[PDB]
Amino acid sequence: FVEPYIRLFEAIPDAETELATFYDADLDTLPPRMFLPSGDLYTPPGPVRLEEIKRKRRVRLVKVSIYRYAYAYAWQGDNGILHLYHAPVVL
Amino acid sequence: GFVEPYIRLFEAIPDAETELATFYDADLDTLPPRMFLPSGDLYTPPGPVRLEEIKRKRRVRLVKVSIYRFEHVGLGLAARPYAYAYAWQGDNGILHLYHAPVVLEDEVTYNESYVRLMRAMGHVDAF
Amino acid sequence: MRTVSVEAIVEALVAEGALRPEEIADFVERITTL
Amino acid sequence: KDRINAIPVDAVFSPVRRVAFQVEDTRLGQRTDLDKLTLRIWTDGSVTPLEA
Amino acid sequence: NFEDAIVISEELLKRDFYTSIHIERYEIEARDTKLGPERITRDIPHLSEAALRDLDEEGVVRIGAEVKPGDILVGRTSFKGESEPTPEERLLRSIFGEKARDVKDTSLRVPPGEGGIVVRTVRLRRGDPGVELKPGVREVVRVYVA
Amino acid sequence: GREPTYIAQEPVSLETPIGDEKDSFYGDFIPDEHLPSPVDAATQSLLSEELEKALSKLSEREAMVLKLRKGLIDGEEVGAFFGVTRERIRQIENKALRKLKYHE
Repeated sequence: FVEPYIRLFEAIPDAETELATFYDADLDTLPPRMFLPSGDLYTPPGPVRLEEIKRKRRVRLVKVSIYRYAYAYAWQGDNGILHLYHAPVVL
Repeated sequence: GFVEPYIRLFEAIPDAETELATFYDADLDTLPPRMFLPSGDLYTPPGPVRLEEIKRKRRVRLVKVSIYRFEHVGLGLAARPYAYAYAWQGDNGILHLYHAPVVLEDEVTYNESYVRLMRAMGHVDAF
Repeated sequence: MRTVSVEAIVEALVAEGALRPEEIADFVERITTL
Repeated sequence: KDRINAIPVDAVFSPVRRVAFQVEDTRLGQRTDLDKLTLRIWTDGSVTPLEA
Repeated sequence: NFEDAIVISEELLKRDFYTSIHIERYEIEARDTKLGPERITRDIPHLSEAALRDLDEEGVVRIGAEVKPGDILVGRTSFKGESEPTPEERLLRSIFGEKARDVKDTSLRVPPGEGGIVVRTVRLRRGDPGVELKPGVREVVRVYVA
Repeated sequence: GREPTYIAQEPVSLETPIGDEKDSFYGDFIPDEHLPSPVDAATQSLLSEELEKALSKLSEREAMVLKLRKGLIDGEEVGAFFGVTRERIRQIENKALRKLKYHE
């Protein structure tokens, strides 16, 4: 269930700029904005951890592990905002 | 929701003051046109294709391509749905896939000589 | 038989430094037809 | 380039306009052939001459 | 500065004194052929999506884009040479969805040497509104690079 | 005074002094397109044999009316007809191809 999100990630415009610095959210830090594919705000019942898969100049694909539990795949920009590709699959 | 990035990509094509072009609405009835991957490589379909227009400009358009498999039923062949891929079509009808096709997990027949000729001129995978 | 395309041959003639794109242009233009 | 229409500009970073040093003879005490090295610095204000 | 050589302070390039603008002119025709008419279009067959990022929907490179030797300026597609083979193909044209022939890539590209950034285009199209297009010339398109 | 709207031309020799009536010959500036010239023989070999296959699997009075009209000498359909109405030939012509294209 990860491959379709590697081609949906590859379909992001390859904007040639400086490599941006993404906010590697963690248990120590805050959870950023998280948005479902519909644009709705999803608020997590706890902090999130990230694991990078792929990487452009301006966006990256991450696996968002959410503790209190669940996980979801999303892309992230230089504004750290996690745009989810699907509602979080509850383990 | 998995069509949104490809609308963004198509609307990112620059525009130009031109008149509108009449597009080749390929279907099961007609030859599937030449297809190409983002890598420029030729994609050969197992059979015909159907086109669903999402957006359009003067001279190119965004289409959801339903690419079909041929299968033996009766004398010759009929069309089952096999895969789908989003692409943009130009005034030569040629389909430019934005990605590799998504393979679909799972009463009209055509001649054999029909698919004989599509294999010959190259818009059909064999086997 | 054998094929060829004049557009690439003309650019090569223009690069070769024989005459200016004016004379080569008049040439391709007489080449076109009468 | 930030945006697709941007136009990169040449970058003259060094905030130092001109630099001159003067080696002047200073008698001091016992010796004549001593150097009064006084060097002289102009800058745009981003960093002071001392800072540089 | 041997025999008549010259030595230069890099301050000139910083101050951009010895800079001079230069504009070249590139031109293609969409001629009309035995094979079928050639077409100034964007969907060229065997081109990567990356090679088209700067061409507008008509196939013309967009204004303000840096073009490196080998990029596309105006996209042109012409039918496969050696002729329209009437005995057999003429039947296929009615058999198979007519206009499903084959077309190749004959675009215009920045030559070895270089170009710059595209600054102006000129279309002289059919329905010729005051232009003397040569016999068999369908349209002409120009791009100025600086 | 006008040159108006609506397979014949004359050869120019290979050697002709181009430029400022200089020493060049015109063959000198022709580079090539390719050597092997593929999809010719291997194509017509498939092309011709897979024709006669479907061509004979429907009625010979059907398939041959166009095999040889569009393929043997000329073209027409004002006289395509070996003796039927100009309307039934268009009828049987099109209807022939259609069962020839796809068989139900």
